[PDB]
Amino acid sequence: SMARPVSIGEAVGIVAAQSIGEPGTQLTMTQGLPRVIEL
Amino acid sequence: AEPGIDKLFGMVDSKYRLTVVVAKRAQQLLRHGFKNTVLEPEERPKMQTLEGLFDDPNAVTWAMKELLTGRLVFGENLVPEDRLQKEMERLYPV
Amino acid sequence: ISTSDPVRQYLHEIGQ
Amino acid sequence: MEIKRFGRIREVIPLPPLTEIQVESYRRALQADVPPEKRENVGIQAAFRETFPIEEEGLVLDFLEYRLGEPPFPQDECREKDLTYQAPLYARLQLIHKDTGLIKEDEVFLGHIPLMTEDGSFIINGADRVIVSQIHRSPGVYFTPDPARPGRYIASIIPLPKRGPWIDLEVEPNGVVSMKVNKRKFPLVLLLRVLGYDQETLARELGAYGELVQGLMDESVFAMRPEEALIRLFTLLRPGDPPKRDKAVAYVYGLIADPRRYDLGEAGRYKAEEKLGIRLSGRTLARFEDGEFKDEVFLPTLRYLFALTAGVPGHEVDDIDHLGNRRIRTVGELMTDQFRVGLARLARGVRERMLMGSEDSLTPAKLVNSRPLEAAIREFFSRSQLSQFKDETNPLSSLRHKRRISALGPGGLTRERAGFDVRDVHRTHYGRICPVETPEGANIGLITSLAAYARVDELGFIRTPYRRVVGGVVTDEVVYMTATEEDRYTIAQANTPLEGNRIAAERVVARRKGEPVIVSPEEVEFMDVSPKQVFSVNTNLIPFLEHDDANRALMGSNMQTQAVPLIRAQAPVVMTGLEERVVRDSLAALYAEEDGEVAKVDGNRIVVRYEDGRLVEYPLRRFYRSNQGTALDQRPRVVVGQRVRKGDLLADGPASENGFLALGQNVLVAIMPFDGYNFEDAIVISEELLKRDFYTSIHIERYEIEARDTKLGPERITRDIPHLSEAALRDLDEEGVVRIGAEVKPGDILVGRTSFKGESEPTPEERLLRSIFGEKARDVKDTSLRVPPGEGGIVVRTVRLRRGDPGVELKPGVREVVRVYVAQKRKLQVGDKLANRHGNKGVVAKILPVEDMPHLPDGTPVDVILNPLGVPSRMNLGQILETHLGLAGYFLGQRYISPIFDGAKEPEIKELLAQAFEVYFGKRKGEGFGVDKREVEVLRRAEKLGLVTPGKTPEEQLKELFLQGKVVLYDGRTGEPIEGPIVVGQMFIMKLYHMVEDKMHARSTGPYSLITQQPLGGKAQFGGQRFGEMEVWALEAYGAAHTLQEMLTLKSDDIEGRNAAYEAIIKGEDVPEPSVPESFRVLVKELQALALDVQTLDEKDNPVDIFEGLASKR
Amino acid sequence: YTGRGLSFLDLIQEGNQGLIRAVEKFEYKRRFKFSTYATWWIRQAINRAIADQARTIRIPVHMVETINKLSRTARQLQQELGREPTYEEIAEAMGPGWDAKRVEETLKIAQEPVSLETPIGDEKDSFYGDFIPDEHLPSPVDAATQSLLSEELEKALSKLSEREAMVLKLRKGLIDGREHTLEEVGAFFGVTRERIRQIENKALRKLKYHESRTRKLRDFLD
Amino acid sequence: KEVRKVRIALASPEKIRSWSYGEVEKPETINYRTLKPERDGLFDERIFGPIKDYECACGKYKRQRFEGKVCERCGVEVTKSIVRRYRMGHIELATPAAHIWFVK
Amino acid sequence: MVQVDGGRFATSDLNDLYRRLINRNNRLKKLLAQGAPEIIIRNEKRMLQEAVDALLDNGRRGAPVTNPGSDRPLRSLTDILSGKQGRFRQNLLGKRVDYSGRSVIVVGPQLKLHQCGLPKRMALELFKPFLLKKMEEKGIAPNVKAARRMLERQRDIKDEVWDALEEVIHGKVVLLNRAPTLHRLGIQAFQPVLVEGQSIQLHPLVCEAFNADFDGDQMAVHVPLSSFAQAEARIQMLSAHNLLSPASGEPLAKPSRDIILGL
Amino acid sequence: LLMGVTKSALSTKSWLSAASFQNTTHVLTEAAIAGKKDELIGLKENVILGRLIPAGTGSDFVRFTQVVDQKTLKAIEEARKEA
DNA sequence: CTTGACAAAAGTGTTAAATTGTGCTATACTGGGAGCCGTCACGGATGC
DNA sequence: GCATCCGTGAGTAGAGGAAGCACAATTTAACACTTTTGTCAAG
Ligand SMILES: [Mg+2]
Ligand SMILES: [Mg+2]
Ligand SMILES: [Zn+2]
Repeated sequence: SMARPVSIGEAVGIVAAQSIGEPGTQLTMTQGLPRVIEL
Repeated sequence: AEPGIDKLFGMVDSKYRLTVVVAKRAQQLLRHGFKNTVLEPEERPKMQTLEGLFDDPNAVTWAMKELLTGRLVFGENLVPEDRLQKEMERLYPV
Repeated sequence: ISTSDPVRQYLHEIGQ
Repeated sequence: MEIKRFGRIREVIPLPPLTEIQVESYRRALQADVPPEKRENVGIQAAFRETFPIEEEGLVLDFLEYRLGEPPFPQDECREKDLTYQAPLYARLQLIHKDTGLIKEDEVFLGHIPLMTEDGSFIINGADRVIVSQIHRSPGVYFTPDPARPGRYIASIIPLPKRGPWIDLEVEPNGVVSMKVNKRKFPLVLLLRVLGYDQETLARELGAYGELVQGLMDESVFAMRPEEALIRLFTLLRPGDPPKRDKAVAYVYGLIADPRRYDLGEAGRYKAEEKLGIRLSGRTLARFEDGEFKDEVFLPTLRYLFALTAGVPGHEVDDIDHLGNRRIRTVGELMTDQFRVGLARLARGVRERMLMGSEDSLTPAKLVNSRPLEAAIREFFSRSQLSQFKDETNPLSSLRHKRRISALGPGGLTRERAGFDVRDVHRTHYGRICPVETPEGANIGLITSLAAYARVDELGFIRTPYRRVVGGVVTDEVVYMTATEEDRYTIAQANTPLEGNRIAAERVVARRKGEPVIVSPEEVEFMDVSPKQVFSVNTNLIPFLEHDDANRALMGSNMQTQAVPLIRAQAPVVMTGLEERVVRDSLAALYAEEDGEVAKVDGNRIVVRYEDGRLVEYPLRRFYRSNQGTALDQRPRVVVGQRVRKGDLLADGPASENGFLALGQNVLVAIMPFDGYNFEDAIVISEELLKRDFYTSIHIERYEIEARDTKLGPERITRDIPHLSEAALRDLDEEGVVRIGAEVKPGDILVGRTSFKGESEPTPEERLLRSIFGEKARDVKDTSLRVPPGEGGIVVRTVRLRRGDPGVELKPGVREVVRVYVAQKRKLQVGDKLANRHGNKGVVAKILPVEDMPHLPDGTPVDVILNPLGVPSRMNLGQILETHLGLAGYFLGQRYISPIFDGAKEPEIKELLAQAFEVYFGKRKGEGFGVDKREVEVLRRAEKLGLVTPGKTPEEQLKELFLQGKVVLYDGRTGEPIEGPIVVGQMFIMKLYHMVEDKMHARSTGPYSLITQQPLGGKAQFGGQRFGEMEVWALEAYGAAHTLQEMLTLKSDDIEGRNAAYEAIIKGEDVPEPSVPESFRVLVKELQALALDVQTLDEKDNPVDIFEGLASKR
Repeated sequence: YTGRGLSFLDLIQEGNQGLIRAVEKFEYKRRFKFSTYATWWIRQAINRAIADQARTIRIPVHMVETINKLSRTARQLQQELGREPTYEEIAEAMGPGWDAKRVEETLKIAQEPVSLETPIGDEKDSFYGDFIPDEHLPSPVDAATQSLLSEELEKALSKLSEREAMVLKLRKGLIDGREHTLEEVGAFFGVTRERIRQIENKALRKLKYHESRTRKLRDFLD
Repeated sequence: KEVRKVRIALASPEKIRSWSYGEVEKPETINYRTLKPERDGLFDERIFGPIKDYECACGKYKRQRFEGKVCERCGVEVTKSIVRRYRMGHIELATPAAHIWFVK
Repeated sequence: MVQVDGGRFATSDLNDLYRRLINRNNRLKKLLAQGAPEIIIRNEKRMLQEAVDALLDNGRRGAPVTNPGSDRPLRSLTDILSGKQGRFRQNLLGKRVDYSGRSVIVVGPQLKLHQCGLPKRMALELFKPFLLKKMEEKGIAPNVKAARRMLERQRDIKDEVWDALEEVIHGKVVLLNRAPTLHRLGIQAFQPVLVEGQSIQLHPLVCEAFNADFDGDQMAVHVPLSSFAQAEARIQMLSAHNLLSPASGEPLAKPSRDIILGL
Repeated sequence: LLMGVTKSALSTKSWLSAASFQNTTHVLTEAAIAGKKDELIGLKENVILGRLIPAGTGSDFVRFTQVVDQKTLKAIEEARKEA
């Protein structure tokens, strides 16, 4: 979000989960969202 | 965006340290009634009121502008907490 | 009789 | 304003009564008008003949006839007094002493049967309600293939819901056919023996297929007598019960042979006979006669199963989603089912009451306790899933709700356990269920709407009309036929050209079992009546439907229900032809019964002198509040002395103009971006709409208060409220209620009420306060009803019901109840939601003055500005064609009727635009005005874009733009023209029920929860906004640790924190550091109630008391 | 006896207690079979258990039998009159000593409490507990104005004399929490009963004069 | 001191009886007429605390002066009413009963 | 067991579960004292065991326990602490908050990237404790209680109350929220601008991050209170400070449908 | 060893986070018997207790930062080092 | 201001009375009533 | 392997929401009656 080295103390785990799960509604749905879920 | 936000972020190693310094400075300003400010009378933030131009009551705005000047020293274990509060009370009665 | 049915279990017990 | 009608298809039959699904079904169930001795064995008459006679096994309680009396109160009285519009039910029963041989007859009061209003709805507890028809799997015998093992089929026998167990016949791999009842599998060989079947009988009938019969020839139990085989079967089904012949025969009889417990149903019996090719004597799996079991359906079911597995040509599997296999339970069947269940409970109570207490001197009145019957009926009409609050925002809203089909409800599917197959459009929905109309989201495909021409038959199967085609000519003979019957014919399309009645096209587009095919005129056997039968009433109101994507046509039809009535509502310029029929069948307007003359016209009533001479006075519903708060009023449309014919309109109903459905306004629409105020579906409107009172609606809000009895004393509804000035009590009359006609704002008192204060000594500071001022504390406190924030208007009605009033059944402890009706006239404002019939919706984001809106060269400003970017992604091109047709009709002063899929085409729209240009620009030439300089510039830019042919005169180029629906549009701010021609026309826009006035809410502090001490939820309760898990995740990702902590503790449930934070803020200080939430304290105590020692520790593992020493025993 | 508030097994166990009592009091000298006499005790036990354990808010037997009798009379009138009877008709049929008020009070008493977890609507996300505010704990506004009143009262009492402020804070119970009496206040300062009510009145009068001059305390009176 | 760790563990019968301020011996909740909680019931003031701050059941002590005191006439401790959210009781089972969590 | 707005009583399902356990426990004590036979005692002990199980976890073993007169299972301790409607997910991981509002959103093109259109009536209620202090500071009201009483009635609010309101919100920011909050930019800090009306004005450039169009969306407004909360919102959560997507690093507040078309 | 997100989250060292996710009966049963102690390391546990989450401004790296101006800092240092 | 009165609010028994808890009823009666498939589908753990 | 059991399935908002009696035992309201408090003079 800033194009600079990550600041110490950022909850990157929550950001990681939100980043992956945000476009989930855009998946086509072994292909699409079910493929992601099993992976 | 907040004025001088790029300069504010570059003065700290972590963006959350900047927020802590600004928030702590704002309460120091609020606790002593803005009498411990490092801003000269021509540098005090102002707001436009119907009566006229008056001092900004938002201490966060004051704290951000004070940090831009560079007259504030921030860091860890600068002074003891109890010694800091008592000395500020003595120099700035409230 | 039925372990999961207490009423049927009681009726079996009194039937002895 | 003449109406030009497009279309070439000649509809041979009109639309059936749109509410006949609700009205005719309930009439058949009640049968209140047919004489008792001519009543057929259907409806609640079938319920009486089924449960009765009740036999003690020598007392017999026989049923002879029933009748329904007049309702105790009229419909208006029930609504005003919160009553149920119902009719008392009396049954004529006779008690037969089989010992003595004496009959005593009397009429017993079985309770109250709720009555259906003429429009097709019910008044339950003073509220209008609609019973939604339910779709489910039709009962009968079905043969589905086994998915686990290919080439195998399973026989399923389904009775009526809650009328017997499902019967599963499956060929096991071992070869023996198994039967599953109540999750218990057992060999069908045993039960087949129980019904008197030998070894040679089975081989003589089922032995002509192959190895299948050999699996049904187990001789170990064939020689076994039916009696012990019945006992052996009885032990298998329920193990543990002592084996007794009398108990065993009763259980088997009750399982498959008892009409009172097992009911295949009229639809189920008909399907079983039609599928298996047999003739059921009754509606049960077996008949129990002469002390022995005789087979009805197991052998024909098993015969079909064996033949289907063998592979004979005449046997096929059944599609359970096929609409011939799915039936509709209307209000009549649902009410009868609940009536039958309640009657069974009454029958059980009678049976157990007639076995004790003065056996000789018993009367049918004493034995019959009618409370279980009334309770079951009351439960169905109040707390059923299919008994829904009537949606009456506008007459179309109520009309749709009655024609809705729901797969949910008691006995149907589940909202979350429903797969894609039950939610999908089957091929048999063509002409019977609308494909596009459905609630998008979690209810998509589960709630559907009946088609316009579709009707439900006696058995519950939806039928659709088709025109008989013989020898290539299309006749006027219309056949209503079900999906299973429809699959046997080649049905053409309604758009096939006809030269009179003979089919002219050599290649006819037809359907064979739902598949599109191309056939010759001589291969056509049936034809569609019209394109309107495929869609519902709501979808049929969308002009140019063929140019709209289905996903957006779904939104357009659904939003037509949400349109509010307007005080100046106008029928759309472009219509489809159902606008008159929707109003006529909604019973919202008033029509003349026969030819006559109007004697008296008034805003309150109309008196018409009919030809026969009788004077009929029709009271007019005026400013009535609907279930959604909208004002439903009827405005007279006749004058004194006017001659009216039969069916002539007398008074418009809500949202109707001269008998035509008017859900919105016809406004001049310009399709162009405007300074970002059109951004992302936002809508720009002119201030001229507000000046002439367009999109202005009247909404009525109801406020209720009750004066209760309390231990300390009775609450008094009075004008004398303690500690209030005269300004607060200015609008209250001497009775304490606000006067009618007073304007009320938030915080204003609607009715003054005082309640006795609970006995409690005051705080010492208050005692000193009263001591200083010398004021004695009173015994009553202000508990009056005030206007909630964001509400108000004009008090138009005050309803005061007092204890003991005739028909007012106030709850115990309530002396009186006062209802205040506050009506406000809402104008269109920023944030209000506008929409059209083509799925284009948006909120008004800007209201511009008349001098800022773009205007035509003649000086006419546009009313609404639409963003063109919303068209390409949604693919709803019908609004563009409506805009083009509206532009042509705006300057020609005419309206149009373009039926869906057969209406105005572009050549017909363009020929109208050519005439509209001759009055648009030809008038300018007559006035002595040439071509504008600004117009010349736009034409120069337009010819660079290829919109006009180069080399033509400016007038000819302007005509070319006009034929495309585009005009030279000027900017009201700069005066310079828009650099390109803009599509400007007249479009019908509706104002939806969703308004920002009823959705804005804010709260600083308010009511808190009981256990968790967290703020409540909802605007009505003045609650806070739910900060759920995802919101907490957002703060965690941002790193806002202190912002999150405040919301978790300071602003939600930190009782010490929130009290100190509010106190600190009002003192001008910063809020203090928060503490442990009360919810965590609740969690700890609830964990301790589970015998779990949850202890909060410190850095040194020592216990830390978070309860402040209030939970530690000394 | 099923469907009257107690489960089937609860009815059996209560009847078992009656059966045990029947055995203790049974006499075989009368030549009557056991089932004839045991049926009384078993039915008595089941009915008493229903009258004592079928309601969350327990109602005595005498009032329960009154409620049951009231329901029976209402049903008989309802089936005879073809409509729900009014309180006057129910009271008249009940007998002497019964009026519409007593019938209404008994019906109000016979109201079972409603569960806090009963859902409303098809959506299983709303219950009664979500719509019932907590009116016991003071609101943040109520706690604030109480603190505002306390700080303004202690400031107003400063203008008083050292003893006069003490007397009012002691006579109005601002110190120990409880209101004291003139004799009790007298023991604190060694002063007689009569003198204190005069200095208490005089101190009260001075506060009235100060408030009338400043009006910084009227708003808290509501 | 600040909370740093949260420990969950089994509660012994001795510990459960240590949490409880009194045994609930009757299923009565409140008096149906006076609406006051019944003695020894699920809402007994003698076990879980007073309904209102600094006031016993019998109405003899009604102020904060007698804080931390138990009235001899009624048995209700004169303290804050918020203790009714934090004070637990216990039921002495005639026979032991297994905890369903550690079974199913 | 609380009396409600009227006169009737409302009680939780735990009281019913507790009552049955006490009724069965007391009856077992009586049965044991009477020397009842083993079958009666065994049945009572089994019923006592089931009563404990229903209280701790209803429906886990056997048929769920239902209130007579209805088929709804009683809510046990396990049901209270578990599920989407349990204590954790409904009251601990998420809560309802004070100083929170909600209204329909409309597009504001004249707003800056860090600004939002907050209605006056919403801001009056949201910033009420701050407003009451400000009115006390000026001559609008004598004290806080008089100020609050003045704001109770709409017709009793003078024109100087609004003037104090803008002084209150000067520099402060509010959090705009649209559900579902799929990513972290579903909540953003904006500087409120008092506007006439009832709808929130949303900047066009933040629509994509919020996934918010103007066909009838609604948003939640939250007011951070202290200096720590204001500093976090103004520095970290400000809309003009979050311009790049944390998922990919590409710009998230960028020109959109009408802006791209015009350029 | 490889496990899914559900199994990995349910087998975490903190019972408070695991109980609030899924298998509340199972997680609490195992934690109570084992006498598990939650050190409150992640974000969910602090949210449940209403504490300051150990991320962002609540992280130990930046939480203890002190701000002071020239005049007070010199006054504190001068009045202390003078001894 | 201490002293002596006086009218009224409050604490203290006393008792007829509503109000509540307990016991008992003797022809003989002796193992329940309700339900019932678009049963929801898919992993995952444990048993055997 | 193969059954069997068990837990899971987006987020805000809205509007709509059938015994009866006798008799002893334990509260409870009414009634006096006596302190016990508030009060009002002697100058
Ligand atoms: Mg929807
Ligand atoms: Mg949207
Ligand atoms: Zn006491």
